[PDB]
Amino acid sequence: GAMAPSYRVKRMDIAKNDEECVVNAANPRGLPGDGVCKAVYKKWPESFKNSATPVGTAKTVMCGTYPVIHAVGPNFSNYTESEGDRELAAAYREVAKEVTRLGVNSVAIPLLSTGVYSGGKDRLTQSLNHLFTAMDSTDADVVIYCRDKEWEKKISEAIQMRT
Ligand SMILES: [Cl-]
Ligand SMILES: [Cl-]
Ligand SMILES: [Cl-]
Repeated sequence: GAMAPSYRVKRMDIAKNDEECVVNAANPRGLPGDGVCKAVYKKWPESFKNSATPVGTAKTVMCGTYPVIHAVGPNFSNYTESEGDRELAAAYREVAKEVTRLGVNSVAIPLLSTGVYSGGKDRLTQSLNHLFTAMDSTDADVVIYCRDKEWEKKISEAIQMRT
């Protein structure tokens, strides 16, 4: 475990993280994809061997000894708000199980279903609150990665509000 488990947020490419493992915002088919998924494919392509997994699940594949946790959030273009909310919560619950099983002291994590799976909505708060619900009982240092300057400020505010 981390000596004083924390949350932090950085605005940068998750492929350059300083943590002991990474969460990919994966598609269910293990394809290179776009956005976070394509950056993860360029950095850790070996981790996409048999990485296909259903919506609401996470599947870990090692790139050398570095764990890539492929977490499949729902595409809100296809899911109802209700069913999508359930699957997005479930994906983060499976990430917490994997992070615990791996015994890492730190994890780099993107906000699932906030990009091309958002069905054109702002889901910062929805996705971040499901991240917290899952990860609060873990003792890993969690570092959240984002690319937008206003999202960095809002994520940082939400972290500091609880402290
Ligand atoms: Cl960067
Ligand atoms: Cl997405
Ligand atoms: Cl972002």
